Amino acid sequence: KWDYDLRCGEYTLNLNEKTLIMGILNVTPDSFSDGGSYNEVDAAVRHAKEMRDEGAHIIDIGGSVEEEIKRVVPMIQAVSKEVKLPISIDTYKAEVAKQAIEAGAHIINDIWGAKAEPKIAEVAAHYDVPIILMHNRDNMNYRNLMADMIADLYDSIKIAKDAGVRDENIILDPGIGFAKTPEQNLEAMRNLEQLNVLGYPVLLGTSRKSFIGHVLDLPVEERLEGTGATVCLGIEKGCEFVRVHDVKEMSRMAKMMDAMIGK
Amino acid sequence: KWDYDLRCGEYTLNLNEKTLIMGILNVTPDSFSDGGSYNEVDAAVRHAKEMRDEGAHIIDIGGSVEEEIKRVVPMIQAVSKEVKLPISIDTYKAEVAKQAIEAGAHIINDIWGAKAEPKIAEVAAHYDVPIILMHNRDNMNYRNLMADMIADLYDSIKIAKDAGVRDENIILDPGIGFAKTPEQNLEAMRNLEQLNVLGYPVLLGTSRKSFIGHVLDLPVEERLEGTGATVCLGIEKGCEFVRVHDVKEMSRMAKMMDAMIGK
Ligand SMILES: CN1CC(C(=O)O)=Nc2c1nc(N)[nH]c2=O
Ligand SMILES: CN1CC(C(=O)O)=Nc2c1nc(N)[nH]c2=O
Repeated sequence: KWDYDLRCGEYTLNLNEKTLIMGILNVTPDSFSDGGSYNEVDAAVRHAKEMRDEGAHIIDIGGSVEEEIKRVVPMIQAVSKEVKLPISIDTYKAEVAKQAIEAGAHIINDIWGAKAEPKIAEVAAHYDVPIILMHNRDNMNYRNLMADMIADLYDSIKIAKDAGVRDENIILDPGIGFAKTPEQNLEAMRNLEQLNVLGYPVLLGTSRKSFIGHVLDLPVEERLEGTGATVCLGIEKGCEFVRVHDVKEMSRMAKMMDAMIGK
Repeated sequence: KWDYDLRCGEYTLNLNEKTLIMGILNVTPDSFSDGGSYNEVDAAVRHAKEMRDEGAHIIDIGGSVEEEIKRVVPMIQAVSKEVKLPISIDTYKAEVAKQAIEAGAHIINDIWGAKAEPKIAEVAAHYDVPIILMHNRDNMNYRNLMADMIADLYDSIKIAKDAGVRDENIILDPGIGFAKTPEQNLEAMRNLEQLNVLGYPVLLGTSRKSFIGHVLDLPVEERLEGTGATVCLGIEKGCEFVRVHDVKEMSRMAKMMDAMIGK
C-alpha cells in the first residue's frame, strides 16, 4: 500500500487501484517542417485519443535542443488541450523539460535519470512535477547487474533529492534495453522485485524491445505476446506503471493480473 | 528440476526445458453421424495439424458412454496416425479411457480426478499411461479453498496410487472454473504455488474461461489477453503445462516467461 497518491497538478493517479498504463505516443515527424505543422500534430492528437480510449492512464511524448522544443511543444499544447490525461515528457535535457511542463506536460521521463543533465532535477524540483529516473550508463562493466543497477539508480535519487525533489515525486525504472545485453535484460526481468527495497514506485518499459526479439526470434511488429509476458511478470514483481505501445492489449493483461494478484 | 521425464510410450516430454503446451482440439460434431464421418474427423486432423505447427506439445481430445467411444475413437485413430504428438484423452469414464488408449491416446485427462469412476485409475495403471488428476467436487462448501483443494487433490492421488499408478505417471491440476466461484478461481490463481508441495507436475487450464470474462467484462472470443495473463502467472507460480485454445499466442508467452524465469 502506497500511503500517498501521484500528484500531477490537474490530475491525480492512485497507485493502489491498478497498474497504471503509460501509452507511447508515436510521432511520425513531418519531413518538411521543423515542428508544429498540421499533419504531425493532428496524428499525435488522434493517436493520443485512441490510447485514451484503449485504457491509457498517461501519454508519453517525445523521442537537437533548439528543435527538440519546436517538435515537442506544439504536440503537448494540442494533446493536453484535447485529451484529459497526464502527459509525461520524454527528454533528458533540462531546457526541453522546462518548456514542455510550461507547455502543459505533467511528468518528467528521463532516460538518463538526471545524469545527462543534472539541472533537470532542479526543473523537476521547481515545477514540482513527478520525475521518472531510469537506469542507464555508457558501458556494461557490471560487476553485479542488480547490485550495480540499484547502486546506479540510487545515485540518480541522490541528485534528485539534493535538488529539492520530494520522495513522492520520484519514480524509478530499471531501464530495460539500455546498457544491458540480451541476458542482462532477462536477469533484470527475473529480479525486478529487488528495486522495491528503495521505497519508490517502479515503472517498467519493455514494449516490443530487442531482448523479446532475441528470445522469440521475431521482428518488432511480432512482439505483442512477448511484451505481454514481460508486463505480467513486471506486475507480479510489484511494478506500478508499464510503458507500452499496445494500450488495448496490455490494459487487459494488466487488469487481469491486477485481479489475480489482488491490486 | 524434475529428476525424470514424462514417458508417453512413443513420445517423451521433458519438464525442465519449457512449459509444455496442451492444445485444446475443438470438435464441431457432425449433427448427422454418431461419429467417424469424414467432415468431423477431417476438421479434427486439420485442426490438430494447425496446433502442431503453432507450437503445441500435446493434443487434448474429447468433450453418452456407448457413443462417447464412437465419437472419440475415430478422432484419435486419425490424429495419432497423422500428427506426431502425444494425445491426451478428455474423459472421466473408465471404458472410454481404455478404448482411447487402445485407439492410440497417450495421456488420461480426468476432470474428476478418479472420483467419478475410480476404475479409470486402474486403466491408467494397466496401460501405464500418465493420468492428469483435476480438482473437482459437487459443491463449494469450502472451509478453506486452498487447504481443501490440496486435501481433495490428495484424495485423488490416494485412489490413483492404490490402483498401481506410479508417482511419475501423476499430474495435478487445480481445476479452474470447476466447483469454484469467480473469486475462488482468482484465489486459486493467486495461490497456485501451494500445489507444488505435493511433489507432482502441475497443469493449468484457464483458456477463455468465465472468471476471465468476469474480471474483464468480455465475451469468450475476447479473452486472449486475459488467458495470457493467467498463463504467465501460472508459469511464474511453477506449473509445467498449460491447456489452451490459442496455441500460437500462448506458445510465445510461455516461451518468453520460460526465458525470464530461467526454465
Ligand atoms: C523514453 N523511453 C524510451 C525507451 C526506449 O526507446 O526503449 N524506453 C523507456 C523510456 N522511458 C522509460 N521511462 N522507460 C523505458 O523503458
Ligand atoms: C477437459 N478439461 C475441460 C476444461 C473446461 O471445459 O473448462 N478444463 C480443463 C480440462 N482438463 C484439464 N486437465 N484442465 C482443465 O482446466
